[PDB]
Amino acid sequence: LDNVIKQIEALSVIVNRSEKADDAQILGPNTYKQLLEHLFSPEENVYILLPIQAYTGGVIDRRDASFSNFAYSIASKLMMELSAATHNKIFTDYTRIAASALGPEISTEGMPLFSLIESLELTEAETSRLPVIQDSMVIQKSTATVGNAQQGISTINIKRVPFVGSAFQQVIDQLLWEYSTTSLTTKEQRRQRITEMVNDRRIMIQKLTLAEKPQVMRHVTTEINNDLFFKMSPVAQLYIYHLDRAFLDGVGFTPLAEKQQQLQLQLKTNILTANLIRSAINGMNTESNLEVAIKMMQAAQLHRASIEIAFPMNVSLSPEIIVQCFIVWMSIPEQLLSDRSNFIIAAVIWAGFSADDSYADIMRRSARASDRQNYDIIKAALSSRKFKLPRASTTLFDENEPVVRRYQIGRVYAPFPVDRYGSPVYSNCTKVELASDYNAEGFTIRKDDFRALQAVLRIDEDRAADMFTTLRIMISSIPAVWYDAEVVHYPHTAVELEQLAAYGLTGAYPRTNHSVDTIVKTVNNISATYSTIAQMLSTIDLDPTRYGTSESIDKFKIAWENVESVLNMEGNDFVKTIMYAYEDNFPKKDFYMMLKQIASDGQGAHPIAAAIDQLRTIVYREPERFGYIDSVILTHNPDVDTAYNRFFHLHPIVTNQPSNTIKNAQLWNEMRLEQQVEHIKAGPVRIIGPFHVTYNYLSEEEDMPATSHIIMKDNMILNDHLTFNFVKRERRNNKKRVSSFRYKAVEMYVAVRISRFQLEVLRDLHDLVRSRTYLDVSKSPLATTPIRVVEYVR
Amino acid sequence: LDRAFLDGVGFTPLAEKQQQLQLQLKTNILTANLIRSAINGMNTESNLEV
Amino acid sequence: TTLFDENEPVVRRYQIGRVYAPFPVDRYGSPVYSNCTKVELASDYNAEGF
Amino acid sequence: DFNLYVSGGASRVRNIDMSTLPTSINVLDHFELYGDASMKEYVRSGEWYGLLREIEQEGMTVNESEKVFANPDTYVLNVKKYFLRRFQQEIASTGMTPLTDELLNIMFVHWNIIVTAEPKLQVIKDDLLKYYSRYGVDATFDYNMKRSEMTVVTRGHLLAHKVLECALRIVETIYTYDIQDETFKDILIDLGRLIMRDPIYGTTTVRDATTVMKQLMYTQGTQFRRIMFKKYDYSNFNEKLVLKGEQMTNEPPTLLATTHYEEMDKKRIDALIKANQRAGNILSQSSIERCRYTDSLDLVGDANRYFSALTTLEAVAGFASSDLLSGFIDSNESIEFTGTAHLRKLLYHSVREQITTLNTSTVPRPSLPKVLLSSAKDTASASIEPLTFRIYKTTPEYDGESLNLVESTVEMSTRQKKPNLMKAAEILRSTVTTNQEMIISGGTRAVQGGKGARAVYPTKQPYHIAGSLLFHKVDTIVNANKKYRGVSNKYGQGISNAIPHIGVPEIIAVSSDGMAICLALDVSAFDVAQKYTEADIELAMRDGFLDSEISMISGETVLERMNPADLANNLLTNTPPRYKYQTALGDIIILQHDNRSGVPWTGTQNDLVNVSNHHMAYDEYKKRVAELQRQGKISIDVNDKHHIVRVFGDDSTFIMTYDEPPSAEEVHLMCATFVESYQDTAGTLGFAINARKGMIGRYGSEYLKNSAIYGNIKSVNQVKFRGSEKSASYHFGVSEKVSMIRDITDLTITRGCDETRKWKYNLMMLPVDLTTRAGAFRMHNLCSIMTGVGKMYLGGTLNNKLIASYHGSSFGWNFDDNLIKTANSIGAISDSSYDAISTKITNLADFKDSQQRITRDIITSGRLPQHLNRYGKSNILRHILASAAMGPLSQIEKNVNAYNVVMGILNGKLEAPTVLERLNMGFKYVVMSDLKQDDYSPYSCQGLQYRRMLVHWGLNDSRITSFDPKGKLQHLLAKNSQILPIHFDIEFVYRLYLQAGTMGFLQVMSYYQLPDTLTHEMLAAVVALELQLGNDKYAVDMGVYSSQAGQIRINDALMDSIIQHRRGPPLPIIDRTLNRLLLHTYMLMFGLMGKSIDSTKIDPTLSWRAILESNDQRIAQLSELLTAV
Repeated sequence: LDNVIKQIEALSVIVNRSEKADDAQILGPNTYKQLLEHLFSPEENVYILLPIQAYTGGVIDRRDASFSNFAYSIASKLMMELSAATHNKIFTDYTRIAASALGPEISTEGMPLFSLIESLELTEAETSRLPVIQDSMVIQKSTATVGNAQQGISTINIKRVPFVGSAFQQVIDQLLWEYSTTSLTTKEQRRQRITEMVNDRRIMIQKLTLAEKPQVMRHVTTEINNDLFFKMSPVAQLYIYHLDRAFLDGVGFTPLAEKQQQLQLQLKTNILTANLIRSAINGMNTESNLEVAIKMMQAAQLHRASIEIAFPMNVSLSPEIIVQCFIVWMSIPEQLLSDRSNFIIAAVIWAGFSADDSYADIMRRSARASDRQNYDIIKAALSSRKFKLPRASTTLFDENEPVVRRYQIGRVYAPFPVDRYGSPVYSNCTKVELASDYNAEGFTIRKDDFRALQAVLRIDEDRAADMFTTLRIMISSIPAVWYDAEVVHYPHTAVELEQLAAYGLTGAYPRTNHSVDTIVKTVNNISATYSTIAQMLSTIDLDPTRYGTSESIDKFKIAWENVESVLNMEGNDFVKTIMYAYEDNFPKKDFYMMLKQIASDGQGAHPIAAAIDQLRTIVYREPERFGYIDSVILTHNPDVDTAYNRFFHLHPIVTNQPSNTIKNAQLWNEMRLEQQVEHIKAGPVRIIGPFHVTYNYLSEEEDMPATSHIIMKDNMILNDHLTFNFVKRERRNNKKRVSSFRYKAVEMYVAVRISRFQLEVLRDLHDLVRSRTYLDVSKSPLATTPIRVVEYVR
Repeated sequence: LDRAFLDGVGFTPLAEKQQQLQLQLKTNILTANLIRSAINGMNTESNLEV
Repeated sequence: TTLFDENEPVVRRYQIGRVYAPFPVDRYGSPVYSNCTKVELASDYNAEGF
Repeated sequence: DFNLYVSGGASRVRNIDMSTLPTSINVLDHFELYGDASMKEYVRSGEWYGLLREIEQEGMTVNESEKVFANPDTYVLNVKKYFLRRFQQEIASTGMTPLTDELLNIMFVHWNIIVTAEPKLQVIKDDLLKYYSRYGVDATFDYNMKRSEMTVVTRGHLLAHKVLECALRIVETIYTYDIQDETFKDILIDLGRLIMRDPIYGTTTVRDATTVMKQLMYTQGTQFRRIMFKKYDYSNFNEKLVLKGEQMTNEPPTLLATTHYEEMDKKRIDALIKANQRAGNILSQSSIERCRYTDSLDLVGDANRYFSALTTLEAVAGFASSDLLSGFIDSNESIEFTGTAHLRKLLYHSVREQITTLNTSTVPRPSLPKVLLSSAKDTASASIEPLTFRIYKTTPEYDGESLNLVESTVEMSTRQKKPNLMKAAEILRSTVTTNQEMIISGGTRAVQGGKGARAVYPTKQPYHIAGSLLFHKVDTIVNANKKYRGVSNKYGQGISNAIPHIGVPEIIAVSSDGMAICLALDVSAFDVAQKYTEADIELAMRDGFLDSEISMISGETVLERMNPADLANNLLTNTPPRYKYQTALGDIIILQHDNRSGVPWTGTQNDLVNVSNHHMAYDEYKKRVAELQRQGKISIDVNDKHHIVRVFGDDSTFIMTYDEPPSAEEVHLMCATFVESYQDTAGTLGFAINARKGMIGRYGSEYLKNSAIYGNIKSVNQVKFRGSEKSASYHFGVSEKVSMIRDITDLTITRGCDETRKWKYNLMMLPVDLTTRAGAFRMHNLCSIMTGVGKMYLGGTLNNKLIASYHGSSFGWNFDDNLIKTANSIGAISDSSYDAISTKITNLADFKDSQQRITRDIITSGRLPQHLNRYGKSNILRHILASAAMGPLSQIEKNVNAYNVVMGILNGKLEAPTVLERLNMGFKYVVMSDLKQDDYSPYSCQGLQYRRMLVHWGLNDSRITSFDPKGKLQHLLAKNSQILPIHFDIEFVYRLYLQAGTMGFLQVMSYYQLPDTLTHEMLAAVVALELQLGNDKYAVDMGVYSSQAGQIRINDALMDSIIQHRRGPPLPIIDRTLNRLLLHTYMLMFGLMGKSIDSTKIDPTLSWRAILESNDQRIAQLSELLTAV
């Protein structure tokens, strides 16, 4: 029942906040994690590495008991957990000993070799082999190549240090090393690419010291060039309009009173005599100058969004209409108006100077399809030796401001008829001579009134510096490829005649107080927020077959969810508002299709997409380490396989050939009592569905009788965890025969057993060492303080 | 049968439509744009029968 | 609008038929128009006085 | 630490004695604890204290809130001080005359005059005399004119004064209204004797009975005399109505309350018996028998006066109020939210859409320097915060010649709104407009009828300034005044309201036409009701200004350094401030979420919300009506075509038209359906509608205090100058008294009162009033003085000033006008007493802040400072500092002028002929014929002759063509914006003309960059204004209409036709507006006598002299230009 209103923040504040932090340029040191091993030995020269569960997650598919889904879920969740530990880190730190006048630098990276004496009960003969193992694990150095063709081809130095542990540990470490070091590069290549990208000699980049050249830095997967901005064209007009709206906070118009006073001094008529030109401009105000200035700038940038004037007349004319049309003709350049507007004002002008033609007939005969030719032939008639009315024009300015940016710029028209000198520019000639007066259904204009009108519409000649600084900051901050974008929202290019006339009479120009860096930062933010969604689509959704371009509109709600979620991530607010404001002209479907095309063209999906696929194979290979197994077997009077008795005194492992297997659980659970007894009477019965199994290894000193396999309450229901019990055979007691009493005295008539099991045995202690790779910070140190331009030297 | 099975109807209210119309068409007052005036006088409570 | 003959299989006893869509939208979300789209016209609506 | 909340029992103080049981000290525990029943025992309320104190001895936090509550000591108060304080903020007593003069003057010297006509009035004198004789002494009226304010001081009784007030207003009302029927003045006397005993609480007790009596008042009738008008197009707001004829009809009006007749009869009878039971046993059987007489009347003869007369008796006691705390407690309790979020979304979307369509426009927005000086002009009672470090009154004032003349100086500060334009330096620059639990002072107002206490929430200057800029473009279109089928039509905010025929034409028409019905539902406390939807409507207001605005948010907090869009984020952010007002036994603060009051947009918000829920109610009312139609009730073929909703702030109306008029019971069914639809669809979110509260029904519509039945307007009058509130009429000048003495009574006669008896009673105190005090110098003006202001006793209520003045040469009357001129015009010396800048300077950046483009530099446009320095572009603020402070020393300039007016009659001064009659204006060859002689007029309460005049010429229209120079130049000034300089208003033009004659006015303004034609036109308007009547601070400020003269069509449309066409050149405007005004006055007088003029020649032998004037006048204007002096 209570609400608190939230005050909105300015665009500049959001842009500044988005660049504050959360950037992937600077790395940091890291070290590998150790996984539990619990190794032991039954007798001489044999050592066992018992697999121990390393990740307790994973959850059973209750539908269809699909096997691929379970493994994919486990692998994906474990990967998302692992990738949160190496976010911006590379493995460099490790535990060495020394290198001093003794054998070279040796390593102690796995568990200490000293503890193996207690953990494995070595004898006096094998103890002598431990010092040579410790003294034989030297460190080897090598090199690797990183960087693609788009970036540079750098070389880095890597170590390869031995350690003691399990093979699964080694493969996990190798996978982590592969995943962590994608898209690496050196400073000495980043600098070269940057100076290549910035072709301006006035800007010079900080030179690198000799100790910083081989430093290692992380770069983006794919650079952002003009190609990404070129595919923005279907919606570029809205972005351009809003960018102009957000950075044009004021207008430098001269007040109307001074213009009235200047006109009064020029007119030769008496103060008491009434004249319509003087009395018409008095009904004007400059309060809509900012909007018209923004629209004029937009029309200057894009040559398709020409200004379309909306007039308040249908057939007849009025004294204000004529003078406003003349002001527009003599002040507003023709390159910023549509063909229809040019023809309309030209016809209004020509209706009075013509001997016989009128207004209504000159509009009723012509057709709007081919008005350009009519405008051209009328303009020629006004540039003959009988009539000479100058028409305001403009030219192209290529002035560029020095700033760091990634995209090319181009030429734009200027929103005023000036040519960098106070004198204005006209298409035909700078003279006003006419054969006769102006008359059209009354409203005569005297001969010299036009000459007086020309003398007041001149630019102040003083504000030129301010009149050009804004054009400077606007030319060199809008990508050139957007200049061919169409118009998607008509109201952004429609002004009324009175507003345009008032704008042209005072000679207003756009003005600004911001700098150039803010606008380019905003453009970079736009590009970043598009690239984020592009790679998300390319890594989650991109799929050719299976519901492509022909699917029910019902499915679109599912697809739009991810894009909507990404568009609300505290820093993408610029695009989100544009989307939710102009939905009706650019609906969601075409936006989604454009994003699909952008992602399909070319885009690095993610380092994790291949990582999960590579990890799924490891998940398939070793089930025990991930705490699951399939195809448990139920039987009574089982038998041992006599192939694992060498390692365990007694084990849940059997070798019976199954019969009449059950499809999956919850069918054996509810089948019936004394109906499943017939199944077990005929022989072993196998349950296929995967389970969440945990193993417990115990010595021959105690027991852990969990044994919750089968619960009898008017049925034979399977459990959900199925914990099993092993007993280790050790050198302390290996010639003793266990009576096999506690195993069966705690179980029931029906026994639950396991068909297959995996363990690794070793014959020599030398085989207990594996390898990992590092970064060798001594020769290729991690980088800090990324490349910057020089300014504030002190 | 159609009357007994089509229990309810789904429709956006007129306020939303007027809002979107003004957003899609920016016209200054004192110009007699009869599209706005005519639509501004409608009611939509007769939707089930239609 | 166009005909539409997609149905959910279910056991019945009588015949089934095709019905016109009272919705101007197609199955894939694109609007259906009889002659042409992107309304454009090179004149103004000149009624008697409106 | 404690405060008293009382509702219903004693919310208004009543007549109690300070000596029966004063009970010097009392324990408050005797009553009850409002919040919790369990925590009320006073013993536990003391043993808790004991235990907590013993714990505190060991050492404890002992939270003061919990500790001191348990102390039984705190519940102590003295009843006498409480009652005195309650009385001294509740009842106001300013009036115009002290009552001790009115008491004996109307009851012991002129009583024979009163009794000889109405004998029923002896009972009032009987009651008063017995009341004085029985107790005695306690009756007290010692007035304390300590500084300038009269404050009564109670002794024996608290409401003894109001008792006398009511006793005198009863005889005042009975005498002035010429009731010509029996048992009606009776029932008035019984109602009066009921309000006698309890003067304030009894007013509210009988308010129910009186309002429910006014509700029906005409149902059981036999003839009605329907008034017929031309068809009116409800759609176009600008449409006007013309009268066409009458017809007699027996059909009773089909209003509401026919369904709920018993529910209201029982309610009023219970109210009356409740009043009587505590009263002196006034034979309730007579009351119950007689109250049923009020609805057995008819709209013929002199029965129309009765409805107007009944309301006047309702406000017998004057300007009482109610406790503020109690009202702020209950008004925030009777509000329910329970409803759906869909309705909230509908409200939000409707408001946002409606703001967007209005903000986008081409109307210009005034700059900050202009808007600052517009705020001072507003002088909102909430906005005013005068502050002056020290304005030393070192004025040498002449003193009473009791024995010797004395000259003395005494300092005095403020006494007028001081804009703190000196502190504008800070306000224009650093000043953040955001609210964070700050505290501001709160003021209260009082109303007639004793309905309750109205609270005003003043806002700080930055908020008012910023707000005006944000809504200037919405407010202008809403108050277009001239709008034609525009989307704005819905809003009626812009109306004259001063007269009913022009201001609210639709209601009168809807009341006579039988093919339409009117829905005049009214709501409960609307401002408080929005406290649950403010978060949504304010949010809609905020984002409605984000679109349709080209500027974007940039986040600034300093005024003038912000975009139009920026203001919205900062201003419309909810979080209202806290308000501190003074009450009895303490001062309380509160926090109101809602539309607030002094907010720079309260009317816009109220009309936006009112027009929003109306659409949602109509939407579902249509569904309910369609449901009834499919079943057999309202029947088919009864379908409306056009429905129009008109909103003016809180109040609103609903008009629906039909092709076939539904029968009587159909109207009841549909009205009941609508009122049930609104109460659940548009009342589930706080609003509350009652069918018994508004004149819902057919054949009669009721707008704000103006209602019309069968084409007969039933205005409510209820204006009381004799007992006004927040005034110092007892210390006013003779000029202000004579201006107020003539116009309030004119309104009283216009809205229904006999011209003879009202003016007879007024004339019985003209000597007793208008007694100026001049230091042992007392005057007593007689009836002659009213001629000078422009009133003829033998004539009607018409401003016959000029015609009198021309003939005011032989028959006296040449003295009084000079007397009022010497009482007023010499204040021009006060105007000529300009105060220079001396003691302080400050940032003084203001002079740089306000500037206007110039032609004759700053050392030209008038070589001599005689008309140059006083209106200097550079001196703009120098001038307005003095031109904003006349009153604070004009009140004592009147006091010194009180010496001069006596000295005029002491010496040979005065008695000189005027200057107006020197100029010779007149006509020749006038054609004159009989008036129409028929009486059908929509204003049935007025006299017979005035009705005869109205039918002959018809209703006045357009309220502009008729000159009325008070408002003509104001309309011209309003239409002239965007070319005007910074400082301009009616006051400036009038004072400039008065100071500089007809030369300097044109001289100064012809160099201030304004075109000549319209300046000359409004100069003609202002000289017409100055010749229509004298100065009068009340008359020039705001302004007052001639009423009868504005409701009769004598505008320039037909006045041009009356004047015969001239052959010569077009006459100048300096004299055309004079001779046509003379013709207008002549037309208004002969008609009262019974004849009309249809032709008139200009007497061109006088017209040539008039065309000669400009010949040599334009020459003077241009010749002084020819020399660069």
